[PDB]
Amino acid sequence: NICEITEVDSTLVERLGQRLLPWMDRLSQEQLNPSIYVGLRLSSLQAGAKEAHYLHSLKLSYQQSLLRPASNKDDNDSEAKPSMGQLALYLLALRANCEFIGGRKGDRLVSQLKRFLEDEKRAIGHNHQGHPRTSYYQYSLGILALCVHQKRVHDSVVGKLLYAVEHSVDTMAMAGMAFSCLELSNLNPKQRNRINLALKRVQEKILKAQTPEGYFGNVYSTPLALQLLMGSLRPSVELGTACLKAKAALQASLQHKTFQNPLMISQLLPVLNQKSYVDLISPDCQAPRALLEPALETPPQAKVPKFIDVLLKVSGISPSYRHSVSVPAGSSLEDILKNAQEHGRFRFRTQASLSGPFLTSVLGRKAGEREFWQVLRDPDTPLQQGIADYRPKDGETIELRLVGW
Ligand code: B12
Ligand SMILES: O=S([O-])[O-]
Ligand SMILES: [Cl-]
Ligand SMILES: [Cl-]
Ligand SMILES: [Cl-]
Repeated sequence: NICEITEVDSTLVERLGQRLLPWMDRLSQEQLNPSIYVGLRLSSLQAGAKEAHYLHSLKLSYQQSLLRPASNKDDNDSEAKPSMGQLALYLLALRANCEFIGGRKGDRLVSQLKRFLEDEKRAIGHNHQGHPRTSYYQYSLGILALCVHQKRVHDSVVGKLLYAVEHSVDTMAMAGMAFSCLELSNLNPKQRNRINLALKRVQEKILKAQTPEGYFGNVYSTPLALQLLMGSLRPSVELGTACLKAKAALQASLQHKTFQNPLMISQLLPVLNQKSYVDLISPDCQAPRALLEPALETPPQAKVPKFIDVLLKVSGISPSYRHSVSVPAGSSLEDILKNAQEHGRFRFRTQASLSGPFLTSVLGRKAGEREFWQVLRDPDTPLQQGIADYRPKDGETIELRLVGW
């Protein structure tokens, strides 16, 4: 296939995998990450049989938390649990171990995911003058996750996604993979034609989105886009060119340590192994993988490091707030934040996600329903990495801006 990453330096891939290895020891309820486990299982890499403990840890945790009694005694809360989109990835984790969801606990969970989608269908509503409470990315994730387990969704639910696509790149790709999955499964034959037409649309909007550099959307949407695109069934001359450009562009960033984020790597590894979430319909759990071994190194400089002087600014609320910090080069935005909070009038709050610390609140202002804290490098360039991964350059002005999407 033309859209498949054929050539990859084994030592590049080994490095990426090594970035995921430490997370296999990180088994707390907030650190457990179904997306990492899927990423590895579909990769050419193995992270010890630490993997088995991981999946087991997931299993126990996603069950204990989501299947809690009729009304829990005296709180209405005690412990944040997995989101429904996360549950969809848990379902993917299961397939990656060649398991179908089952038994009573597994039925209850499929139900939960089904109720999720229904509630989103209703939030959208009627004739689409409404937004999912989460997003169409999670909507598609949900349909996809049930599809790989041979579980059918109501035609009405699937319609909502189909309409959305018929009338970004990451959501295109996920919607695409859901569609691809439903076609290959023939789970909704009563709209078999409409789904096909939707994939052509999806493909189109992705290539349309390609940047001069070769990226579909940006470097980070690229892995997910390639996952959907290696599924072909429309192989063309424009599609071949696009994929060739996209692939070279992606390999180019791999020599620049561009991928640092565990979730991002977990979306990248399958691509480097000619695999996609759609391969979870029937996974090959017999296929060998190279064992990753602990690095155990990290070169001790004993140097005096460069410092960056960086300026932090908060906008989109009254009052705005600036802050001046000098920190070691390679410090992350998150380090700079923690520092500002520690040595200054700054404060902020993050909450866990599978991508890591999501910035939810700044200076006592929590983002609401359709608001979020955007992070940008001034002037008006939105960052492509989160607070923990983005390592500011010298002189930069970093803006935390409360926006209404
Ligand atoms: C939907 C979405 C959003 C929504 C999330 C709110 C919502 N509507 O639910 C919005 C639009 C707010 C958003 C914001 C941002 N996003 Co976003 N987002 C996505 C998308 C499409 C899906 C995420 C999702 O639903 N995951 C599924 C569920 C199961 O995962 P989850 O962990 O439970 O989901 C939560 C987190 O993903 C969190 N979140 C969303 N984006 C990001 C980014 C980072 C770095 C972190 C730590 C968390 C985070 O929002 C979800 C909770 O609702 C992904 C695409 C992808 N390829 O993964 C990008 C993606 C994760 N986002 C990304 C980026 C860059 C950002 C921002 C930093 C943008 C910016 N310049 O400010 C911010 C985060 C800022 C902050 N406050 O911390 C990148 C990450 C790249 C990387 N190297 O890690 C992705 C991959 C998109 C891309 N291709 O560039 N995002
Ligand atoms: O989808 S995220 O990049 O805002
Ligand atoms: Cl239930
Ligand atoms: Cl990254
Ligand atoms: Cl805060």
